[PDB]
Amino acid sequence: AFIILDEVIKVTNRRVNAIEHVIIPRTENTIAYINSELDELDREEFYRLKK
Amino acid sequence: YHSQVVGKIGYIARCMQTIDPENNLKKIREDYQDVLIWAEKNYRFEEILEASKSGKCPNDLDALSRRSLILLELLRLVSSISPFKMKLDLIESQYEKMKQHVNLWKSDYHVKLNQLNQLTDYLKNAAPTPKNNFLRAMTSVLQMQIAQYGITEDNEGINQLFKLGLHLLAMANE
Amino acid sequence: NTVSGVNGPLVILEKVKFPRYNEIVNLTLPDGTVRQGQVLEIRGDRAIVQVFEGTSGIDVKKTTVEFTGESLRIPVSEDMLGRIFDGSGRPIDNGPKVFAEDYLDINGSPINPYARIYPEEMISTGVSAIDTMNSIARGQKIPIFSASGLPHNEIAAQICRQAGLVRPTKDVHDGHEENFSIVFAAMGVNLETARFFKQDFEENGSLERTSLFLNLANDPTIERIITPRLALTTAEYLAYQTERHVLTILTDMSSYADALREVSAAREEVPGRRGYPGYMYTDLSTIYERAGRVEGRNGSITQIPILTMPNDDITHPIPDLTGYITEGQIFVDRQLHNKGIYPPINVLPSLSRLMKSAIGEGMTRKDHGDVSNQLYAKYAIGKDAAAMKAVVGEEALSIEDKLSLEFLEKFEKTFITQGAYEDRTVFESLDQAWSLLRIYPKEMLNRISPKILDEFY
Amino acid sequence: YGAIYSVSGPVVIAENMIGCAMYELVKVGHDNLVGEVIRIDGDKATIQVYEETAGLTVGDPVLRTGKPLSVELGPGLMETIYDGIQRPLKAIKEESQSIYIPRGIDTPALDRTIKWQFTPGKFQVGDHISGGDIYGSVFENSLISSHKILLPPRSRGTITWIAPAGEYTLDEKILEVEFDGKKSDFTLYHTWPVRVPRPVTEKLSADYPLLTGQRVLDALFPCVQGGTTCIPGAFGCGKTVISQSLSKYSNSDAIIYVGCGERGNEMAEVLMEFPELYTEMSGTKEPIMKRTTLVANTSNMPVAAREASIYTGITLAEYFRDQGKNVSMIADSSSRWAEALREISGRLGEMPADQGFPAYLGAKLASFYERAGKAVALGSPDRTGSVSIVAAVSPAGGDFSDPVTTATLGITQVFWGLDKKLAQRKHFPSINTSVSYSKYTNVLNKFYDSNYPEFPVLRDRMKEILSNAEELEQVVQLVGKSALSDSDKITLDVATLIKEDFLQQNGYSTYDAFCPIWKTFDMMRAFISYHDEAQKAVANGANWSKLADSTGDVKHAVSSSKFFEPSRGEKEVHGEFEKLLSTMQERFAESTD
Amino acid sequence: YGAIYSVSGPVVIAENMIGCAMYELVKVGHDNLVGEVIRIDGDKATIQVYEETAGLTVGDPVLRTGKPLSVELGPGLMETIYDGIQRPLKAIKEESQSIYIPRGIDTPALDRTIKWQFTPGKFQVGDHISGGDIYGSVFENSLISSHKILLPPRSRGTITWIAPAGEYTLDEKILEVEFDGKKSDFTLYHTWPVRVPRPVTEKLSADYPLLTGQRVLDALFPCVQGGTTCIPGAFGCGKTVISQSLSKYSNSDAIIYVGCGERGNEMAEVLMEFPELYTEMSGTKEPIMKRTTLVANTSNMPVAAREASIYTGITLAEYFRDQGKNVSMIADSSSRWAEALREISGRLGEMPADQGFPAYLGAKLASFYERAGKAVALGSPDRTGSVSIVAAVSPAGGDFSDPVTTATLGITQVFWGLDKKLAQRKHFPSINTSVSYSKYTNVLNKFYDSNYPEFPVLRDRMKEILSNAEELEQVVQLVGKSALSDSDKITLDVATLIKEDFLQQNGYSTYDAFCPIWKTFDMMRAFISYHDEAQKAVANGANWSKLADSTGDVKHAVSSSKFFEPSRGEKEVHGEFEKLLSTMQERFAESTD
Repeated sequence: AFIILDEVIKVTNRRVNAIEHVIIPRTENTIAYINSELDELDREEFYRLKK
Repeated sequence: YHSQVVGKIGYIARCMQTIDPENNLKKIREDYQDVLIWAEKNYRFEEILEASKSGKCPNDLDALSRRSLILLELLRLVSSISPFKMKLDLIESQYEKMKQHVNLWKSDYHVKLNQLNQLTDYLKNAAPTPKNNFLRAMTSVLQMQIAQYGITEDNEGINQLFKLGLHLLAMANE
Repeated sequence: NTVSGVNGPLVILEKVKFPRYNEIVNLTLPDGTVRQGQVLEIRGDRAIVQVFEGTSGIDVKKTTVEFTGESLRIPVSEDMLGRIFDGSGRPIDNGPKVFAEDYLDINGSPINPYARIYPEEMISTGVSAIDTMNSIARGQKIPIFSASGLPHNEIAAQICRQAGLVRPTKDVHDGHEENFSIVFAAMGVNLETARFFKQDFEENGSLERTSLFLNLANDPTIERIITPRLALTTAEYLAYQTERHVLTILTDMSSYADALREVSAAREEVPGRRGYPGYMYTDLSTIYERAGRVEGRNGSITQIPILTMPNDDITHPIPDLTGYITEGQIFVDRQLHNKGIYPPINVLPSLSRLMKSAIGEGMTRKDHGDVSNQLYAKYAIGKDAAAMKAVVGEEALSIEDKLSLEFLEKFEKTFITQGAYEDRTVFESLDQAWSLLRIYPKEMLNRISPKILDEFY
Repeated sequence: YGAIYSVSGPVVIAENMIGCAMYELVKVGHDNLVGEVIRIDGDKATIQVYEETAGLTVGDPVLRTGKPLSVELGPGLMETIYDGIQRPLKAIKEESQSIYIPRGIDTPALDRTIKWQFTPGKFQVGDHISGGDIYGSVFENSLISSHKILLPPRSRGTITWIAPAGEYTLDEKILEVEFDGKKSDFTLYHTWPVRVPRPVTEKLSADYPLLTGQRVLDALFPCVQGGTTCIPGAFGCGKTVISQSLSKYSNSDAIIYVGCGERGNEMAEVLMEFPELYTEMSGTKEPIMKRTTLVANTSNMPVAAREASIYTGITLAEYFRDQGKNVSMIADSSSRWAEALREISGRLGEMPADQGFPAYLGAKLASFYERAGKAVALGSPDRTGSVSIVAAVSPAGGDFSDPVTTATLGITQVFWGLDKKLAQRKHFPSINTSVSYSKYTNVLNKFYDSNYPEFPVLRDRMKEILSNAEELEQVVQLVGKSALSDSDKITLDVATLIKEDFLQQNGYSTYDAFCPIWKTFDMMRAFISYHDEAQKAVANGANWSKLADSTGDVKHAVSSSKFFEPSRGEKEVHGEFEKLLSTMQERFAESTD
Repeated sequence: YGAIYSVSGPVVIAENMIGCAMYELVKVGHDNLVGEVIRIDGDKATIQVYEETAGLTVGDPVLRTGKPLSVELGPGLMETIYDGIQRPLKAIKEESQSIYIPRGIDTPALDRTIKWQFTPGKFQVGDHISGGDIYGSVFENSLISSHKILLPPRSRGTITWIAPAGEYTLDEKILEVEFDGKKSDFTLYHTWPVRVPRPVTEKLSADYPLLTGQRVLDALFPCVQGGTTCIPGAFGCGKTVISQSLSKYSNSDAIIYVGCGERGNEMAEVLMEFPELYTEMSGTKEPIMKRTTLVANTSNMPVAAREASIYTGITLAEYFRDQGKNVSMIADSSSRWAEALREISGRLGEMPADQGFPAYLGAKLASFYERAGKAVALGSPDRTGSVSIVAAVSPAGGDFSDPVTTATLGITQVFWGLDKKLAQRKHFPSINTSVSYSKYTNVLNKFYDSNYPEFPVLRDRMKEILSNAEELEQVVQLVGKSALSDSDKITLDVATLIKEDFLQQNGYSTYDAFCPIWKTFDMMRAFISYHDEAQKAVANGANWSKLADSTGDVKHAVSSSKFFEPSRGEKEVHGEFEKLLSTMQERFAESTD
């Protein structure tokens, strides 16, 4: 049981560190540029219609 | 542009005349003859602006502020030493020593003059406590020793009197 | 005539279109202030001019018009070196006049000295990380890409202070054949940073051979935008007229782009992506066009501008258009500066345009491009192996990733580790990189020739 | 002057412009509403109305004020609360009995019932005058005078009328200037526009530190007086605690508080908390309220006061820096001013920008941070002054990639973060080793080391113990609790006592607000000598608990050294650290054996 | 002549126009500035001038040319540098003493100061002539004619006068055509509009192979003569080595390089590098400069030469393809042309589109790619010609979802992407099956497989292993090397060497710039044979590290056989690649036992 838990903990810490290290930044960095592009695309059609 | 040069020349002549009314400072007044020449005769703003526009007089803001800082520090040091008086040779040696220093804004002379001015300003509107009387006597002895020994000498009595006046000024009513 | 209207920094006047385009106009108001500007638009019985003095306080039926008769041009002369001036072309010390002798237009180059030969003369600056990883040439425009919270002014002041001392030893190496000159252009910078750059310029000895333009955020954007065209026109006029290598540093690009974005919303021009103006390629193309060799085979115009991100994103049009329009880029990492590395020059996305045609014979070696490409590929594979070793672990990784992981750790604190006043030649960077590069076998090293790789590992 | 052509929404359109500039403020109609001409299209001018336009019809006259939109600078600014538009809050509290200004206010920006004594300067008749010279002095404080009577900008000539000493009002004139005939009348107060900065003789590099009283703030990353500092706000993370603790615990002669987009509770708490607490400079008769200036605008007031609050605070800080005193400008926040400028830009009909903000927000934010700083006084009299711009940066629009926080963070060279857990932990500020940074620590260590510092050696050693303990906490959590050595427990134990003694401050006594540089310099040397003696004692053979129990009152006295008075050695040096160094050197031999 | 009513920026308004149009070019002012009438408003026509407006007074005369802007087609195109507006850049170096003309440069489009060798073709006196027929030739190539004299389109008749062999000038007429009377005199130079496509008899499908000079590009997905290729990538993807390799190692009779938004240093380096390179087909002195045509532009150059650079280069490529020679068009880049069209749309005041680009970028981009291609040459001879258009693109908005990259990539039939992960490793270009696609690879593999090919299985196996290498690297990077088998580790080991040797195509010498099909087929066959031998040795009993470390210099010699020019073996297949199969087959037998 000690040899099983010592083998399982190294996989669990590497999986949690890999997923927690790889999770947030691509979705946040893509979502910020998508929100800015949606804001500029929403602003240009109002600027042309106002012009 | 021209208003800072004309106001700096007239303020330098008025500060030099207000600093010494006897006109016994030939060493300090010898270097300021080019600025006192325009104030000792008929000279309008158009003549000073026209002469300063062609580079016929001082027009640098850094050189005018640095040259005016020595007269402002000498007038503030001579004015903060009241009611005591200083000698003309000691004021000329203090102005010559302050003029030959590279730092005239970060030195301990302006901090000591501001420290004596804080004790004089605190003593000019002090309450009816004994700390204003003891701080007034210690500020009078520190002003007499500072006017007698000059600001260029770092005596232990002026530092102990300034430390005792600064420690007495930081006290409270309890 | 009189001012018909005013919207922001541009005022619409009722003047006739008899004057030519770019002519200077003087507005006389009864409040006791005179403002000078250039006509941005001309029409029949109407005109729009952008003034460089004053922002608000323009009367409608109380303003007057005056015909100067001269186009908007910065007078460049040989007497401008050795004095502090503003962005509009006025001295702040209240000293002498500009005394310009030649006329240079700010909108586009007036000579067009496009060199037909590529530069192969390596210009050194005193940095083993910058000159080693990116090959520099006479007139190669290489900008520095930074972000919010990064010391780009310290790297620009270190490049300006280090640029000027290697020219005497590099003059005998056949790397330079003319004098060195600096171009100081500041827009939207603090007074402490301008005094810090003036202390580095006075310490380096380039104060009497360079012109300084002081532009702050309290003046108009039209007067601040004219400073880079006047600095590039003075650097190109001095480099083309005097046959000397001049390095122009213009910071920041975001402050100059903010005036173009602020002078694009009030006009009839449609804005671009990310809230920026749609004509940024024309404004950036004028600054980017003045770069390369000059006529005569003895002068060049080198540009090293510092560009800071306005939002801290890699999807902006200023960094994408400026990085694609330039012939290279210098990447800055927040982890390298926060870790304690100085200078924080990133080598992962850093790449130069000329790597096999910018180094010659007499001042640089032939294996510097292969050692820089092998150090860049080993730095990228060592960065991916360091990320995989940080994520998964060194025990799960293979034995090939351990050599790149140790090579990235040794080269991260060995190659990019330098002082603030120490210089390093390009010849010592190959011998220093050859010792750190000998951590893998000869089969794994495939970014160089077999003769240079077998002669030196 | 002009005639009302049409009124649609909150903006008013007036035609018949025959010389009305786009920077002068005027009142439209007969209600005397606040407004200014933003733009002009032909004969019709566009003016933005920041007040209620109810009761306005077409065909009403527009009377100009006769000058640009600015604030009045004179005696009586201290011990008073006003808005950004220069509105009398005490006059509205006396007449209307409220804290909000009503619609159609046309009173002056300064009180005329409080008279001051005017004294003549060194200037006499016959000598020429100019802008910048000290023409006199007037009392503005409750006990002493700090408002120096100087010449205003854009004026020069000869003193044709010299007023004598005595008591006078702000409306009555005391000085007259003669230049090209009748130039204008001079009084105690003067007018200056908020869109133009105060000119000076020359600017200098700031190397003086801000006297605040923070031991961890002055020890870790000391923010000098005259530099740009940015702090990220969270609306309850500790932004008002740093301003309230910095206003009371600060020993500066001048203080300027700028409230642009606050909720109203923080302005009332900071306004009511000022006269109840005393200062550390020995002030009397409201020393905290007399030496500070209150400019508080709520989030329900007009946008003219919120947008002109930073220009009025920068103009008052520029006049206070030109007078010769040091003033600290604390603003909160820039997001309310950017949202107020974006509301006026969107309501006026101008072209928008990226993130919904205007295009002039970057130039106004760069000019606002570039306007402050340490400089010399204008004219011939050169005086020492400093202006510290400490503006908070809250989130706007629910994003973190906007150019407001990114432009203010990239433009500034000093940062001080605030955490919600740090404010609940009684930490002020809530940044230990990774939430704050400064680039001017080299000049501040050169000046503070220039006076009598020993902080230059222990400056990197103070942050190195916190970075070593913070780096060792992740290795202790992930690697294991038994993986650390004996030196890491002594370094983390020294960093816990140094962080608890220095960073742990909530104003428990009178010695936790004002802190001298000598006690903070000797406090880092005592912890550095205790950490070096603990590491050297543990390296010669010893236990961690045997070494801490061997120290005992030597390490326990350093944590309780802040409770003692600061006047231990002369008036500012702690005498317990000098004998505690020899006591720790004598205890180091007993700790090893 | 018209009168200039207003001039604001790059657009000028001229009234009293009765001959203006929508695409016709005219000259405004006395300096003869390059411009064209884009639109008209009432009696006045708006003309957008790409030249600098600094120095043009209002009220000058404007004379319309009466036709669109085009270029001259005749002898003198090769060995000369010009702009996109049909202007001589070589005359500016002699007269103006500058590379590019800044302003006021009125020079002829065709050189009329040099004489050329005029020789008669396959026509004689009395024979019928038509538009596009070979009426003459000029010796301007290595071993064949380059500038073939052809008749103008939409014309016919009989050759009445035929000039003999000898030297003649461009202004002198040596040809006379009689068709329904005296039609007109014929000379060497001819006129053709750039806004209209070149005429042809009929279009045909592209079925000829083209050498791009890249091992990964030709091995992954090779293009044909007449196809369209798009190359995305931030900061380029190696357009210098790919542009020089397409002109030097290309098997086309003519090469046309057009720079619409180049800085000028890369065009000068590629222009100066062409005279040092020798032709491999038995050429002469200056072989690469005689068969190469360069159109150089600047970053601050005129918009008429930048937007008209692709039209003049496509018209010159169609004119060279109409004679019967294969022409290759290398354009870099379309993002500067799309930004120049967006700047003209924003400056002209037209309605914008999504992503900040104009709506004419789709029709102009589809017409630019549709204007090139393979087809039958127009004329009585019926010769075969081809025009390969290769235009790279860059991200203007910072992402790969913009209308510029998606519009040019959607209309194109061949694609060659660039990966940032593979580009960071000093490998350009890097795409196997994720950013690269081609439909003509099936018909293109018939001829290369018809000679001696093995690429038909090694391309699908290398694309499958390269596509599976990213999926194995994603799970190996996310989870680790514990959830994968030995076959995925051997496939990733072969994909690492195949991606390292195939992706790296920059070249450090003269022998590392050309890439034949036999060397790439031998290297891919050796890598596929080593990958199959590793799987067979692993299936027969072995380790992965013992297989790769057991191979060692056997794979290192195959990876190192790219730094030498092919001059050994039969014609291009050296013995080092032939002995690598016997060495790998001998090592595969010892690796099993």
